[PDB]
Amino acid sequence: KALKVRTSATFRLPKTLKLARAPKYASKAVPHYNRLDSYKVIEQPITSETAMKKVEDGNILVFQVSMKANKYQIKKAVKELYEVDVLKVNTLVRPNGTKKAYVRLTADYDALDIANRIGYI
Amino acid sequence: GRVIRNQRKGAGSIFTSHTRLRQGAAKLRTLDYAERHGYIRGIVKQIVHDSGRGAPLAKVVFRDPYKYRLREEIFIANEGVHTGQFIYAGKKASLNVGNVLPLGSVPEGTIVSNVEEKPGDRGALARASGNYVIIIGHNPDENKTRVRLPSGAKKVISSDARGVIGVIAGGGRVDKPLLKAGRAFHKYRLKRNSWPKTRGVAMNPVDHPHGGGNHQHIGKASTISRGAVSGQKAGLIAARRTGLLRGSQKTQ
Amino acid sequence: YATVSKTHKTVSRAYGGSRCANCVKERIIRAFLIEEQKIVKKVVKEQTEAAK
Amino acid sequence: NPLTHSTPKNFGIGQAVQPKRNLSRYVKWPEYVRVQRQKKILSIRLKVPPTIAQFQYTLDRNTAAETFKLFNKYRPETAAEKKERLTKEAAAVAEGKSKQDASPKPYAVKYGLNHVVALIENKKAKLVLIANDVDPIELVVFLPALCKKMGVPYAIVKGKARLGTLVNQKTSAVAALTEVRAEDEAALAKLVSTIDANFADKYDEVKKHWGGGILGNKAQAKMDKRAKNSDSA
RNA sequence: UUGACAUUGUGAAGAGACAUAGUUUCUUUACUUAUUCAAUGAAGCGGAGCUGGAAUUCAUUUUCCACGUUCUAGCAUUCAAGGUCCCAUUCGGGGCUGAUCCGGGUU
RNA sequence: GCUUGUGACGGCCCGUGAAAAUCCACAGGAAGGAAUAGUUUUCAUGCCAGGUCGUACUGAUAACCGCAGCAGGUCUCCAAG
RNA sequence: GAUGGGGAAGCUCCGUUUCAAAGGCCUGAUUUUAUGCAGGCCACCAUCGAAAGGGAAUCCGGUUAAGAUUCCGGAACCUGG
Ligand SMILES: [Mg+2]
Ligand SMILES: [Mg+2]
Ligand SMILES: [Mg+2]
Ligand SMILES: [Mg+2]
Ligand SMILES: [Mg+2]
Ligand SMILES: [Mg+2]
Ligand SMILES: [Mg+2]
Ligand SMILES: [Mg+2]
Ligand SMILES: [Mg+2]
Ligand SMILES: [Mg+2]
Ligand SMILES: [Mg+2]
Ligand SMILES: [Mg+2]
Ligand SMILES: [Mg+2]
Ligand SMILES: [Mg+2]
Ligand SMILES: [Mg+2]
Ligand SMILES: [Mg+2]
Ligand SMILES: [Mg+2]
Ligand SMILES: [Mg+2]
Ligand SMILES: [Mg+2]
Ligand SMILES: [Mg+2]
Ligand SMILES: [Mg+2]
Ligand SMILES: [Mg+2]
Ligand SMILES: [Mg+2]
Ligand SMILES: [Mg+2]
Ligand SMILES: [Mg+2]
Ligand SMILES: [Mg+2]
Ligand SMILES: [Mg+2]
Ligand SMILES: [Mg+2]
Ligand SMILES: [Mg+2]
Ligand SMILES: [Mg+2]
Ligand SMILES: [Mg+2]
Ligand SMILES: [Mg+2]
Ligand SMILES: [Mg+2]
Ligand SMILES: [Mg+2]
Ligand SMILES: [Mg+2]
Ligand SMILES: [Mg+2]
Repeated sequence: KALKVRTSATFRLPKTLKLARAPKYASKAVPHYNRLDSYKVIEQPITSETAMKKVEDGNILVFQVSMKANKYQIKKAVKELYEVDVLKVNTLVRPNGTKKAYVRLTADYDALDIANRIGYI
Repeated sequence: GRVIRNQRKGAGSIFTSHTRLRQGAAKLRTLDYAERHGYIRGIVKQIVHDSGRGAPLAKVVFRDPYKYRLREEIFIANEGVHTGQFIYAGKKASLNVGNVLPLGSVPEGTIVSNVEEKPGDRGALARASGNYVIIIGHNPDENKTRVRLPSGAKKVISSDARGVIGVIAGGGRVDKPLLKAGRAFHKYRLKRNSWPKTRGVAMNPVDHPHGGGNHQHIGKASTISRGAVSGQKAGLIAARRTGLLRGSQKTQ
Repeated sequence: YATVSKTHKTVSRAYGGSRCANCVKERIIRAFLIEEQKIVKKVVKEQTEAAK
Repeated sequence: NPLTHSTPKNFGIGQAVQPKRNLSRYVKWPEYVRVQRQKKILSIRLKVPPTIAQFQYTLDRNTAAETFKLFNKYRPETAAEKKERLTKEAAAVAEGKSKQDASPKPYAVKYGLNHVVALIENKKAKLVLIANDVDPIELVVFLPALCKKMGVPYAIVKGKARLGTLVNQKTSAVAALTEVRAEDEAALAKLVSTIDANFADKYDEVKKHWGGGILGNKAQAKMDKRAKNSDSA
């Protein structure tokens, strides 16, 4: 017989079989529990008097919130821990390195009403 | 003492060349199959100014013999070449301004530009505005061809070494006075940081062989041997004669 | 241009949004004439090939 | 014929993209490929000295094929076959009280370089096969010279691997017979004779002949053509 | 920078001694695998052959060159259309040829 | 009128005065697609989502640098009669 | 400024597409079944580097002790699905 027939003069690395990992032992013994559940996302109410106003006037709950949490995780956490529906979530880093979430509830909920059925006032 | 100006240039730091604007290196085509058996046609699609270059470039597109695609090359424009013009490159091609033929295929006294020193090196000799070379002989059993370069020197190279028929354009450039320091200023501005030039004889000793003394003066012969050593070669290096040149120059 | 309907990116004619009309008059005339001379050129050296 | 059409393309410089062709002669091979090719070239451009040049002369396909044919009747035990034999003798020897001679005298090929060498020195081989590869050639270059001296008929044979096959190792470097069943003495004496004629006899003359000094063919043509016309006007 | 030694190998003519057999030393001019320099998405290298055809045949071919592109600022891509052989004829799809052989030395 | 923007021009150059992401178009026509029913989301309308960090104030004869609430230094836009 | 490399006793120096086997896309094949192979292209060789360069898209009114082209209100627009 005889030879191959390459019409390209560039020789490339043969596309060769890639096996997937089948360990002889488990990477880390026990997976870590959820590192950011809702009780870690939303830390306290903020009950500053100018916050207490957004509640009365703006249908808005202010929370000190985990620095590690994003608008997604803040929104879900409120929704879960409070029954409440969220319209949008504004956030900001305070000047003491902690996060403030301005949470607007939809028109069906009275945030003031929530506020005292959660406790503060 | 210190390290003199002409030693500092080699590190290249502030002395590398101001290049942002240049069109791209100028070369003949890669000496492929077409060009060394037949000839291949192109169009000059543009002739264009290159930053800090005397002569204009000429953008010439060709078909890729092997792939469906246009491959554009950068030439130095020989005088008279023009947009639209058809350019032919190959052994078996025709002796006209603009084309590129191997020094073997053109009669003596032909006048060519941008010629190769070894075939394939995509052009080395005679590229400065106004310059060209003349084929002054052939030796076919050996296929050397003998040229005279702009300098006066006469080399011999492969009759395969390619050249382009004509002279390089924008000649005459240096006949007109720069007039003011500003015009040189912008001149070297797009070349390299070599201007202006402090006379070493205006320097202090730390600085330069010529520095110091209570009147300015070189103090010793400014004709320096080839065997000198860096820090020493300033002046007339390896000068085999010196003084005002009288009588027709012109190598025989 | 990716927020605008195709009619804003062409005129009808071949090479619409890309070449200047007067220039396609040219492509066409030259294409024609050069394809035709290609006929004139063959039969001229076709005849050559039996009269030399 | 119908609305179908002849349109021959013209692939002749400055027109029609060149077609796909076989560029195999051109491809930019990996270094490792480039290197083992060039080693083979280099060894042939040089003048190779006789005591290596004596290899390359490898036993012929015919004589050889029938040397493996005899030899393959003398494979060594397999693992099973040696498990098999032991029980057969752990049984009998311990109780039936056989003198560790509830086993037939083994006849197999002799292998392992240092083994084969001492066999030869001690004049017991009757047919050494040396393999023609073996990259530190030194392991083996002295084997002809040695077999000539011990008056031991030998043969340089293609297949360092194929000597491995006949002994159940991936390669084997040498292979030798020393014993043989009476029913094969004949076969051997024939082989020993042919083989002695292509090697052991030719030895001293092989010893005077350098090898290589062999041009590539772009250079050969440059010489057949140059040394055709230059003399024959 | 200059010499020597080492990298350092292969021919050939020429000078040099046992003192006008060829082991050996250098000069020279050949070789290319060491070493060196360029080049390219290592693409068309070397050799042979088809045909053309100058040639003048001193038996018959001894050769030597040729051996797809030049009025034009178009167009040139889908392993190529054509031709030819397959599968069991679907719809798709494959070989060859088109594109001559040989050597795997990218030049 | 003044500031700024912009257009068609004109002067200058041995100075002829960046790149890339990204976007669109055309040449091409592989392929796909209907009448007992296909093709169309570069036309309209419709539904969902859009994270992370910065965002106060000073910017100077007191928030900057000159040991300082220093007659110094420190880049810029808007500009009435 | 990493990387195959080449220097260097070595901390490290050189090279940046560099004498490197340098990679990933559209779907078809799947209707054991989830993604192995079946075409084919593309050979581009990292990456960092601009809060004045390039760049998808928001405005007016109102509001605070202190925020606002960011909130409230109304009215839009871009990108992806
Ligand atoms: Mg209310
Ligand atoms: Mg924010
Ligand atoms: Mg010093
Ligand atoms: Mg530079
Ligand atoms: Mg300066
Ligand atoms: Mg001066
Ligand atoms: Mg001066
Ligand atoms: Mg002074
Ligand atoms: Mg001094
Ligand atoms: Mg001096
Ligand atoms: Mg002085
Ligand atoms: Mg003076
Ligand atoms: Mg339109
Ligand atoms: Mg169309
Ligand atoms: Mg057996
Ligand atoms: Mg020397
Ligand atoms: Mg090449
Ligand atoms: Mg202004
Ligand atoms: Mg201009
Ligand atoms: Mg457009
Ligand atoms: Mg298909
Ligand atoms: Mg739409
Ligand atoms: Mg502000
Ligand atoms: Mg102040
Ligand atoms: Mg201080
Ligand atoms: Mg001050
Ligand atoms: Mg580095
Ligand atoms: Mg970056
Ligand atoms: Mg920026
Ligand atoms: Mg910017
Ligand atoms: Mg406002
Ligand atoms: Mg407020
Ligand atoms: Mg404010
Ligand atoms: Mg709003
Ligand atoms: Mg609205
Ligand atoms: Mg959309």
